[PDB]
Amino acid sequence: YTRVVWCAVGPEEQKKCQQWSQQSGQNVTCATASTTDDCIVLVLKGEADALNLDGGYIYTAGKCGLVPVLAENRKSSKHSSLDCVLRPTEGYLAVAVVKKANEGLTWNSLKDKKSCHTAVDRTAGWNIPMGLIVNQTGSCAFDEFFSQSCAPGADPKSRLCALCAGDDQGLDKCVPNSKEKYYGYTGAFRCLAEDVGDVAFVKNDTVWENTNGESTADWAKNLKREDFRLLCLDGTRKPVTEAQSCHLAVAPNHAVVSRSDRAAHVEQVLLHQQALFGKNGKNCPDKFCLFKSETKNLLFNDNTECLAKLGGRPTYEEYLGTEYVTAIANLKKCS
Amino acid sequence: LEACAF
Ligand SMILES: *[C@@H]1O[C@H](CO)[C@@H](O[C@@H]2O[C@H](CO)[C@@H](O)[C@H](O)[C@H]2NC(C)=O)[C@H](O)[C@H]1NC(C)=O
Ligand SMILES: *[C@@H]1O[C@H](CO)[C@@H](O[C@@H]2O[C@H](CO)[C@@H](O)[C@H](O)[C@H]2NC(C)=O)[C@H](O)[C@H]1NC(C)=O
Ligand SMILES: *[C@@H]1O[C@H](CO)[C@@H](O)[C@H](O)[C@H]1NC(C)=O
Ligand SMILES: OCCC[C@H](O)CO
Ligand SMILES: [Fe+3]
Ligand SMILES: [Zn+2]
Ligand SMILES: [Zn+2]
Repeated sequence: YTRVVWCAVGPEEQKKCQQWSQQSGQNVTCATASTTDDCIVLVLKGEADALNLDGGYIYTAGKCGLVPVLAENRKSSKHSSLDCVLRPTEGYLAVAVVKKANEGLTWNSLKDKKSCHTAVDRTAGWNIPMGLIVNQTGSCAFDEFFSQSCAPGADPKSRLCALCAGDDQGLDKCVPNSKEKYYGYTGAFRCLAEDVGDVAFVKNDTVWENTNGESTADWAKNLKREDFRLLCLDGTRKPVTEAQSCHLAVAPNHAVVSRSDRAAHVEQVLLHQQALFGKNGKNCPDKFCLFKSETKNLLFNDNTECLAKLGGRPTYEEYLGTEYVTAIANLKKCS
Repeated sequence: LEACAF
């Protein structure tokens, strides 16, 4: 009775999910939607059981009564003795990244520049930087701050979508799924790399995983970390090796959500599925790897080591943290 | 300050 229906966002996640379904012996099956918000609705209607969400989308799903189930956990440091599945998660660093050759651009001179965002409503790509900006400017007019941007999920004819590129046919401009060339951590960092935008709002890991030979994808195979700088909130610029003293925020790890009535069955199936297909799973790399997708972060981030159990059966508010929830709430007063 | 957007 634990057949779990996963929700895939867009056609590339659907194909990966179908491969997972086949390998799992239909213990997992797939439903697909065009946007994360649409996948959330399938879950609320009981037509899907679950999916993995960024923290800004956990806020949306949690105000509708979905609950967190397990969290992505990446490479640690402290607490190294514990199993991954039992390790406390530590959040990721939200950063603002520019080209080093774009000299004299700082946090304080971002007005009228071009921006690259993972998607509207995501933590590092949107909630953190636009929340800071609205606050700093004393103005809700966040869609008139940058001259042009790519922020998937915005109005396709607005300046907030002017920089997005759509799929290789040129269709689906500014849609919030992987078919949009500049969607997600990797799409927004590509948007900066090709110099479509002046600044990209991503996380620290994205910079490292797509530079210095860590990616062999054509747009990234030849990028060097030294060609990039982080923008710090005190007006200074630093090397990407200094993210710990030059970030915008610490963000809560992406996590799986489901209906409260399905949480327990979803949790058990996932724990067993990752034993088979997770990082050292017994059929990965042989048959299927749940946490790989050629750096495209499909279903899970490709840097995921395991999905970890949560401490204290937290509410979505306790998971996200009171201060982040309040920042989101404040930013949403604007629109 | 609270309501499901759907
Ligand atoms: C920012 O992200 C990078 C990439 O994830 C972090 O570097 C990794 O850290 C682990 C262990 O600390 C190393 O074993 C990996 O080899 C690193 N990846 C690469 C490609 O170097 C980096 O530590 C992060 N910075 C901060 C301050 O969190
Ligand atoms: C933008 O400004 C608001 C208003 O100051 C910040 O909200 C305060 O957040 C602190 C820390 O959580 C709380 O002690 C206050 O209760 C909040 N004030 C109000 C009126 O809600 C908010 O954090 C700011 N946003 C960001 C992203 O920094
Ligand atoms: C499917 O789930 C059943 C019952 O939980 C389990 O016995 C079986 O090993 C699973 N098969 C795969 C390949 O996931
Ligand atoms: O992320 C640490 C939790 C603190 C939170 O802001 C309070 O719920
Ligand atoms: Fe995120
Ligand atoms: Zn900090
Ligand atoms: Zn609690």
